[PDB]
Amino acid sequence: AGSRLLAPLKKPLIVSGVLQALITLIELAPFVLLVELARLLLGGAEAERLWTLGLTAVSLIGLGAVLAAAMTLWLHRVDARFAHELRGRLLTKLSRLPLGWFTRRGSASTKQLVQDDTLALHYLITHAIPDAVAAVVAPVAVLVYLFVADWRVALVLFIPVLVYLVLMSVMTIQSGSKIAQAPRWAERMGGEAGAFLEGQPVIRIFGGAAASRFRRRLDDYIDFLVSWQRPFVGKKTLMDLVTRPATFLWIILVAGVPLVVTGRMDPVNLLPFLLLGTTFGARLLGIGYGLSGIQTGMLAARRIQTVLDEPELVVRDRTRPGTVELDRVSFEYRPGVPVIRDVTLTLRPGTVTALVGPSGSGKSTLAALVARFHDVTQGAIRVDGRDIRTLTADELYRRVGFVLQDAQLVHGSVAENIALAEPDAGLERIRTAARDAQIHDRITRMPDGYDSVLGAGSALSGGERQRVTIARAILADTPVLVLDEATAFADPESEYLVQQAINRLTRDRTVLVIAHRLHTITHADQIVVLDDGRIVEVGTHDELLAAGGRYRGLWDSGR
Amino acid sequence: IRTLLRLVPAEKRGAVAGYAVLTLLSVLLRAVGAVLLIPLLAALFSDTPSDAWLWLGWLTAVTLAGWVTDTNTARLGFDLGFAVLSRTQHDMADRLPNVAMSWFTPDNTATARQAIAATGPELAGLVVNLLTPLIGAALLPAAIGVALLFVSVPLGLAALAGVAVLFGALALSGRLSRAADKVAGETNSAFTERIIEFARTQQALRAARRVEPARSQVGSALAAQHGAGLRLLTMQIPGQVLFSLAGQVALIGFAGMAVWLTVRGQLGVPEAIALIVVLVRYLEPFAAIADLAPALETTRATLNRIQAVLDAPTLPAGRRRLDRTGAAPSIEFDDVRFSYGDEVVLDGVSFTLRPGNTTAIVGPSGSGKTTILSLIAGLQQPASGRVLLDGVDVTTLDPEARRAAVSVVFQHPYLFDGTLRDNVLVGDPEADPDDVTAAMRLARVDELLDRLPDGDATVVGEGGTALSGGERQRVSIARALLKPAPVLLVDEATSALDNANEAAVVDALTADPRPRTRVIVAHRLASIRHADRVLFVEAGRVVEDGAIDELLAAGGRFAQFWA
Ligand SMILES: [Mg+2]
Ligand SMILES: [Mg+2]
Ligand SMILES: [Zn+2]
Repeated sequence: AGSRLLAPLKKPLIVSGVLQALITLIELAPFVLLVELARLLLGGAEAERLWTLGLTAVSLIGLGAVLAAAMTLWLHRVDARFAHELRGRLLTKLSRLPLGWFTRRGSASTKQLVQDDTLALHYLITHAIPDAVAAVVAPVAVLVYLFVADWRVALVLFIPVLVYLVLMSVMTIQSGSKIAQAPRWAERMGGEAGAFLEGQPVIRIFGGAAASRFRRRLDDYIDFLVSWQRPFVGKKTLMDLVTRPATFLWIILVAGVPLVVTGRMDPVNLLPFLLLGTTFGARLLGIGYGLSGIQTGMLAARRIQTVLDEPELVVRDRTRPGTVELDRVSFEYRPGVPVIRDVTLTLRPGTVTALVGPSGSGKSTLAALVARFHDVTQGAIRVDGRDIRTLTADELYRRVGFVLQDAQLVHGSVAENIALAEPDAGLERIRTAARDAQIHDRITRMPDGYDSVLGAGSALSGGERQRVTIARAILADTPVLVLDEATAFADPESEYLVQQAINRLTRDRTVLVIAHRLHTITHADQIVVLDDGRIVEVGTHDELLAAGGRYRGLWDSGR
Repeated sequence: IRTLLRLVPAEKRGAVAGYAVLTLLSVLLRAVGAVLLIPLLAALFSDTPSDAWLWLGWLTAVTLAGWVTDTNTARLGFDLGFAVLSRTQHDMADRLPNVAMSWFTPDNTATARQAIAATGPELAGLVVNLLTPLIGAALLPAAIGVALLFVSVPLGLAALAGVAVLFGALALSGRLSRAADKVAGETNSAFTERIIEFARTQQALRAARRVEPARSQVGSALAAQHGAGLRLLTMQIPGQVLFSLAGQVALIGFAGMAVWLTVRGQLGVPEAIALIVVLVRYLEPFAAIADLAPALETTRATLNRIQAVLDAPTLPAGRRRLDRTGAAPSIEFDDVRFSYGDEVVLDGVSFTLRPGNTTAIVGPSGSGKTTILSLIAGLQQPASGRVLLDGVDVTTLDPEARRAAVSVVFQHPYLFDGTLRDNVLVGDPEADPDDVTAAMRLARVDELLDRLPDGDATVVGEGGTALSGGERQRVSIARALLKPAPVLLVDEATSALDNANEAAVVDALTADPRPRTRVIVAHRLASIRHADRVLFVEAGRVVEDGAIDELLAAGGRFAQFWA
């Protein structure tokens, strides 16, 4: 799963392995020269030899630092470039997934996936292979050297190594489950935090801070972190003590001093252990702290590739104008939970189709299926005779504009929000679209004018931001329009004026109107009553009233 | 380190003092253990190696003391890190509902989000992961230098002069990468907010065709974030080079003086060999500081965000309470004025609403009638004037009694991710099942239960996105009617309901048994049948008021409004 994602970094990661092997051998070479320098320095060698060894040792230290710095610079750039490409792939993937994926997952979990999962790959793909190769090469090279020097004092170095390995294994075993539970806990707390900040007026009125679910789950998450981190940090510092250079220096002397005091060793031969033996502990600590990073990186790779393996809205090769044509459409958000049932409905150019009915019947889903935010479970939807599943997002949305139930405004200027469908539209087109939607006057009252930003906290009134979205759809100016409960939050005077503007623009266009204000849709050429996900009756306003059906019931209740 | 001490709880300052004492003691023991080698090799290489047992016996004691204090320092560092984590997060959680509503700008909303999102393990283990190794690395070569003054005074001077360049490099490394790190943090935060917008506004972006990265706002945020990230990597190279050169300069100073003393004969030959090991122990912190310095910059940015949230201006309050045990209070605006930013929303609105009667508010769009309901509920507060509940100003009311006295049906009915019954129980979690069933019945939510497959356990999405607009609206109505508050503000509670459900909910709003002052905002004349009074809020002014039939006969703005 992870390897299929990280395959493009095959050659950087292999090159990182070999370069670290050479670099960590180069980093160990100075202390080999210093041992040679110390031995000749006790032997009273000529000053030329001492200066040559000393100067070379300092130069090789500089070379090692330069090469290590150049490596981590290059390897971090490679990781940064891969993450940008991977995030670009995820954004392109999410641009064509079914829209139920977002609804059941949430925006918080999407935030973890795009940004924090790709960031969790860091230690795996830039630090893991160097740290592992260093901990394999340098301790082996040092211990081989010291076993050549003296086996008695080289054997005691297995004591801190064995204790470190035991601590490393039990640490990873103990924290393995928690590292797997961690990403979902972060998703949950991300969800709670987003709801806490977005749903602030509900928190202020209903229960305040203490009664909020966020504080309950915040305590639960911190309790999880404490249980995860206390034994983990406890083991993590015991390893730090075991592999510290001071620990190696002490245990070397404990094993060496009783020998040297006796006639069993020459103190000249303790020099390698003091100089080489203390240095390879810090490199063991690398993977000692990095196993958790590798575990997190592998799990993040699995989540990322799982989403990149997710099924998406394909664009088939199967391959009147202005017509929309639903042909025995059926749809279910959850399998076994139908919401549309055998609906047949043809929208023709130069007509207005009013899709009314009880709340929760399925009207907004049927508008969504015309948008192809989801795929029908049965039947087909055809635009200009071309099935929407054979149309790319470009071709499909060239032909059908939308005003959605929720007035979702993106963070940006008002001209950007109106020009969302066509950012390169001239300002004069934007002002005419706003005048039609009866929102240009309010925009001129704003401080900055059209450039004023509509982020949350600098928002507009409910009816006003709805009129902005109506202005957006008018600017798109598609052959087909779908007015999913426009004028819901508008007053009767604004509602009448925007409807007049819409009825002026869309005389040679296909219009689908979803309205609970039944008095606004009496002019429709066809009034479709959608109840329980199935069309219960069809006709004009006068015909439906005379029929005494469901529409008569809704009409009478409206008085 | 000043920002951390500001965030420390006053309870935990005693542990911070103890932690600081042990951290210094640990560093002294590390340096003394390193410098005890110099006597040790002097004795071991002499003609009487039995003298080395003294220094080995002392080195062992310093080493064990190093182990014990370092485990204790880790323990105290862990407790300090989580204690700060729990207390700051609880302070932010309690403060944010009290922060002024105007504070939540898109930038401030982002900052509050990342501050809460910092609850993860990176901040919890901040003390053990960052402060403890930093203080160890920064103070170790100084402690080695002070220890080496005993072995040789000018040798200790050379060691401490190396520490001067160490702190010099540490100071300059921060300034070199400060601007790039700030830009990188800003672009990352923008990328986070655009991802959230991308996942939330997905339908509108898809229809508007701004969803592809080449065309989307999030794609531009990703490109800018990548560019800023590479700049940060490039601008960290001066810091890495500076620490490396500082390490080499300290190596030259320490080694040069050691060789000078060795050649001059004032310092022994085996001791000069021991100084190689002490020099390596002396130069290890020069690399550790380089590794830790970038984490400091990120931590400073994180704690700036946490303190910024804790610096937010809480809404004014008091300790006044209503005398009534939830009996209906009168509501009146005493010449209220209110303005978002610089635009006047309300200009001297004045009215008095009777205790038990229902009042309707109507008028053109953008008039300011949700603002009137928000002011009555205390979500906002007037710029000037005073809003009274039963003769008591709301600004002086106890925040507990202030929110307990009002229940609201919001214009946009947000719902929390969870079951349907959880969202209804938010109104009053201690309510009886009999009361909950009555509340859901009144809001026509029983129709949802007998039509949805899971019933009241139907999981709602983020917001109310897994429910129809009318369905989440009825759930909000059920939530509000459940609460026993004596003031019920109905802000377009039937905007997204069909005529049948709209009629049923409208009857239920008046059929609710307990007495309340009911303020209803509506754009449907059939939704204000039961109102005893009307207020035509236009352009921030109550242009007229009276009864429905009275205003209709008068032929004023009301008759034209419902033509
Ligand atoms: Mg809908
Ligand atoms: Mg409103
Ligand atoms: Zn890194």
